[PDB]
Formats: sequence, C-alpha cells, structure tokens
Amino acid sequence: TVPPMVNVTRSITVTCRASSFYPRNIILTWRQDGVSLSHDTQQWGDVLPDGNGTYQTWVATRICRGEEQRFTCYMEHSGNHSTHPVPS
Amino acid sequence: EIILTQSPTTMAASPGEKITITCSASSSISSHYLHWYQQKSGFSPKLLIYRTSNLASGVPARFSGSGSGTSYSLTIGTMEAEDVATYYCQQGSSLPLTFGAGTKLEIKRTVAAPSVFIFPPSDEQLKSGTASVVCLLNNFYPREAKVQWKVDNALQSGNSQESVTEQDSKDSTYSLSSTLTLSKADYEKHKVYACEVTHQGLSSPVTKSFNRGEC
Amino acid sequence: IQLQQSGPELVKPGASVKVSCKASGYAFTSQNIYWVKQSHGKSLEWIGYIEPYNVVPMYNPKFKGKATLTVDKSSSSAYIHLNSLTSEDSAIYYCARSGSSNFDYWGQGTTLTVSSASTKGPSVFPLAPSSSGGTAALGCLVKDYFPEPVTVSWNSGALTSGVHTFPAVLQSSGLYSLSSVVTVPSSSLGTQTYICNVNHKPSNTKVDKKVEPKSC
Repeated sequence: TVPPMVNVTRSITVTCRASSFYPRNIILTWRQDGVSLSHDTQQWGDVLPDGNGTYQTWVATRICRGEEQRFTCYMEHSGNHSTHPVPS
Repeated sequence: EIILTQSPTTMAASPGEKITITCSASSSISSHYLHWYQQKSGFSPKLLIYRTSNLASGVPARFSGSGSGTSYSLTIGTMEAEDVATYYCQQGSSLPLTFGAGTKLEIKRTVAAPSVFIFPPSDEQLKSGTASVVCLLNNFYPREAKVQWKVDNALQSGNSQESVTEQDSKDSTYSLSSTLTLSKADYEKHKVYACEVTHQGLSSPVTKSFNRGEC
Repeated sequence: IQLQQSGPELVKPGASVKVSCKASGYAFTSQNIYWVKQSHGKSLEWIGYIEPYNVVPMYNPKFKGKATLTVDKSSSSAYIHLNSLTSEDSAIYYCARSGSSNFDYWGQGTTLTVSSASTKGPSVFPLAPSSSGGTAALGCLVKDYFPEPVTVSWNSGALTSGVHTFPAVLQSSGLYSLSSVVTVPSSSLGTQTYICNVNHKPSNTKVDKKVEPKSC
C-alpha cells in the first residue's frame, strides 16, 4: 500500500488531487461545512496509472469568492483518512 | 440570515390523509443545501430528508420532499399515528445555518371520552404540611377539555395547575393531570373533594369525588 | 453511530459550563461535530461546528464569545464551553454530526439550567388506587425538585404499557412537580406490586416508592 499525496489548489474552482497511491480504490470528495457534496455538483477525474506502479485522480468543485473557509477535501484510502482545507 | 418560514404552524391530519407542509426561504438556495428533521415529543431531532428529496436511513417510503429556489415541501403520502411530531426545515446554503420554526403535525382519530380518576393526598405528604389532590383524565380525544375543582361544593379558582401529554404515538390520545394544592390545615377543614370534567365524548359532565376521612 | 452527551447541569448565573459529546461508530476525526440549542418550547438554533482532524471551528455570530468548541482524541469526544451564563442560556443543548446533511446524527441532549437556586431532590408520594370500567389508575407524585429533569420508570422498566409521565410544572415555590401514572386491570391490584423508580441526577437522588391500594 502507498499512501496518496493530497494537494488542494484554488484557481473559483477548488481542485483536490490525490497522487502516487496504491491500490486504486479511493474515496475523495468536497465538503461544505463538513457536508459531503453530491456527485453531480463536482467534477471528477478518472483514476489513472502513473507509470511508477501507482495511481492518481482528482475532484473539483466551483465556489464563490469568500466561501473558501467552508470547503474541505475528504480522502479515504486503505483504512486511513484525512481532511484538507483550501489553502489561503 | 436566511429566514425559513414554515406553514402551517400546526395541522391535524386524518389517518391515511396525504399531508403537505411547506418551507419558504427569504432568498433562493440550492436544493442540495435544504434538509428536513423530525422531532417526536421527548426525543432529539432526527434527519428525515437530505438535499430536498432524499429519504434518510430508516425513513419509510410514505415520506417525500420537493422544491427549488425559495419554495420547499415535505409530503406524507398517508398520515400514520407514529408520524405525530414537529417537522423542521433547515438550510446550509449560507452562514449562519438556520432552521424554520417547525410545523407540528397531529392526527385525528375517533372521539374518545376521558376515563377520570381522583387521588387524595397521601398520609406521607400530609405529615409535612401540604395536600395535593390529583385528578387524571386518561386517554381522550380531542385535546379540549374543561376540568373544574369543587371543595364542599364551592368552585375553586387559582389553586390548581394542569399538565397535558403530547399525542400518543400508538392510540393518538391525550392525557391530562390537574393538581389542586391546599395547606394541610385547609385540607382538614373540608370534606368533599370533587373534579368535574367536560369533554365532547361525554354526554354530560363527569364528576369524580371523595370524602376526606371516609372509607 | 452514537453521540453520548454528559448529564444535566445546574450552573449559577455568570459562571461557565463545559458539556461533552462522546462519538462512536465511526472514525472520530472523519466528520464534523455540530452543536445546537433548543430553548423550552422553541425552535432549533445552530451554535457552531468543529472540523476535528485539523481542529477548525466555525461559530454562529450570535454565539461568538459565548461558546468555545474543542475536541479530545483520547476520549473520542467534542466539547462546548459556554461562558458568562444567564437565564437565556437555559436550554437543551444537542451535539450532532454532519454527513449528507448538516445534522445526520444527534445526541440525546443535555439540559442546562442557569439559576442561583440550590439543587433539591424530589419527594415521591403515592397516588394510591382505590374505588373506571375494570381499569385502575395509580401513580407517583414527584414533588418539589430543582432543576429539571427527572426520570420515572415503573417496576425497574418492566411496566411500560399504559404509563403517562406528565410534563413538570414550575410551582410558585420555585420548584418543579410532576405526576407519573399508569392504568392496569383492577384485578391486578391484589396480585402485582407497583413501584415507581424516580431518578434526579442533579441531586444524585434515587427513590423507589411502592404504591399500594387504599385499605379501607
């Protein structure tokens, strides 16, 4: 098992990238105030191999200016989990 | 804040009736951030519907929800005795998070007269200088009742307190206590203690009484 | 999933209190904990939430400087600290956990009473059955206690059918009183014993009272 590297980027579109993980099974989602967003209000990457024996994926959602502090990206992989804010 | 206005404030539905309650938001919200809760009397609230229309775990199929923008609704397709509760809408679109004031749903049932019981003060209580006389109206419908206390055939005023249960989740009735409070000295100075009950299930008022000091 | 809160509290005006919420059935740091206030007979009010993984709270501006939210991993628990207490703070406080909604799961509630009056356990008096339609009513009068709440069971939980425990009334003495009653077949008065079990946590009072029929 290889734990994902999780990185959140703000462009407002916020994107949560999980990279370099194994096995391919992973849960990633945006939350607003801890409440998991529906699948249909997020944009989803495929889970793709990276040529080093691991996988990567991503999930994005569109938010309004000033709402960043309400949004977090939740990850579960291989019995572990984490929560990441939008960087400021 | 986003104000959520629930209508009606209260409503009685017949068994098997389709009943719809509404939640109006002061400005537009996404249906994904509008949820409903049910609070049965004596218990905590429970999630009923999430994101406007999705039934929470354990919620029966007779519930549904609809809406968008500023106008949301919850429907019970067939009102059941166990659905008596207060129902709250709640928005999570903007901070602060807010709830509506609640809609209290009760159920109609056939008229049921109260069973009336009277209890004298215990000898244990009389030892410490006060006398409480209790009149119980049990398992009646509808809620409206008149209870009048008489002591030696004189109508009492100001010296009783009433308490009523919430509608029973199984039989859809109410019960009511009425407690008459007197000093031991005043209690020992009178004989006939009577509670008279008026209710639409009774063809005329029912009086239950006892005589202090008698078997 | 279970959220278990600490017990009822009587606190003096101007003092503070800390209420706990122990979360089980899921990984503690994987979901936000929320707090809600419900004043007696009133609606639900959001106080705040805390993201336990990074320990990041958010507050309703109505409760900024009143409420402080914290967490502790060794106890799998979230806490709400309320300061500068007044009678307006008397309410039931609920812990909850978000998921698909802001409040997917709720704790059992904690009754906070803010008052300078002293705790007093109840006196428990029988409501003795004596001479409706082959049914006898009996009960216990649970009198002169402070603060709310009290619990009443019958026969240590074995008697539940036909029990009605009434809402308490605040008397002009500043103390609460309620009755708990049960209806039973009149034929059972000779054979069965009936005991009300009254618990009042704030005074650490437990009273069992046998309710016997009137002899004469």
